[PDB]
Amino acid sequence: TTYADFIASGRTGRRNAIHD
Amino acid sequence: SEQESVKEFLAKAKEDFLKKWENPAQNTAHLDQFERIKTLGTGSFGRVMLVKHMETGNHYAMKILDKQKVVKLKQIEHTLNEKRILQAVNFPFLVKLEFSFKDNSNLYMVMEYVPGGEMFSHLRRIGRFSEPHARFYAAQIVLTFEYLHSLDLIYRDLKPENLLIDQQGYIQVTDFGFAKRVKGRTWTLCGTPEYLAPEIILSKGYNKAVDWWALGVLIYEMAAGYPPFFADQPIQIYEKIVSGKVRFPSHFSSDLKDLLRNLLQVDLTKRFGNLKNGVNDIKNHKWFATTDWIAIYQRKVEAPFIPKFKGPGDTSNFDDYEEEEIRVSINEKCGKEFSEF
Ligand SMILES: COc1ccc(O)c(C(=O)c2ccc(C(=O)N[C@@H]3CCCNC[C@H]3NC(=O)c3ccncc3)cc2)c1F
Repeated sequence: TTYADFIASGRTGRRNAIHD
Repeated sequence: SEQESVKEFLAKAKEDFLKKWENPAQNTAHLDQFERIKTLGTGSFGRVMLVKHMETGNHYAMKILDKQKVVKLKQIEHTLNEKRILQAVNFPFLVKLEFSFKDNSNLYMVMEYVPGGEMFSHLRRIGRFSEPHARFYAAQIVLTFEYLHSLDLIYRDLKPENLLIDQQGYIQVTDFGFAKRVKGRTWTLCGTPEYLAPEIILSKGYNKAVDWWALGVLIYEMAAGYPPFFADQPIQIYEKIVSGKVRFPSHFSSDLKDLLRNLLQVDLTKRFGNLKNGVNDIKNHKWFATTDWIAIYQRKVEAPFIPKFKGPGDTSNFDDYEEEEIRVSINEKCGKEFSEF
């Protein structure tokens, strides 16, 4: 399931912004 | 006439904002007026701490930024935007800046402490919000962007990490580090990968419409429990976003899917929020039909979720971070660069 793929992904924590 | 009543409120709001925009408050407190308790979050150049104002006993959240680091990464203008904008705005769903100052080493912003925690924490724990619960939050952002955009402000970093929940269960938008007052287009590649509009990724020069795209991403993530575009690395996220292909969970109501199809429109001439009707395309959409916009502004609507907290100073809705001693150098660092702060 997509939920399960999200949860096993590297991006379920706090997400940092990118900048120039 | 409801539409005219909003038009009147905005003109007044704009007059208030310009006075503060052109004459910003400076140096309205000092570090040793506050006792530093616990870190509530971090960012690239510093952190936000719970503090107690010693002479009033009030608690606040103080952002501390290290001047040298800001300068090293060339983020001076953006940090100057944060403070200048935050001190000038006044809206029920924006976090209030109470004080600011600097010393030899650091910049400081003292804001209202919003104890309910980050939306992000609750959303991750619960999994996803029901459409009525997501709608409740979405409505507050709609009005907030309606306010900000009338002031020629673009926010550019909407995500659950930046939406705090107050004691009444309403949103307070925080972290204005990429907010910018701009009448035309702008070009900085900035924001959070999952929330970036296609035109930002494509180095196209962009405007306010990037906030409406981001609202699309937010509502999806609230109602699905995951964002529309995700992968392990940013580059793969960017590819998905520019491709213009979104799949919706089977449980999304057809009204919700139709909204998102209009907000997550790669084509800027077709994107809700960027049409002649403006924000009214959004407020009049069927997914919001039960939304009473003025009751939301006034905060008379009952929050679907009210966070628990045992008194002031309670941090239990926040994650734990490692603490670091705040060192203040004996010599003034980067004085000219931050002279207006
Ligand atoms: C261009 O990059 C910039 C621009 C401006 C900035 O201020 C920064 C920062 O260095 C920075 C420092 C600390 C934070 C921070 O700690 N923010 C916390 C945690 C991150 C997610 N957003 C929520 C935020 N919490 C609050 O602002 C807050 C406010 C009131 N009550 C409780 C929490 C954010 C950005 C930055 F890195």
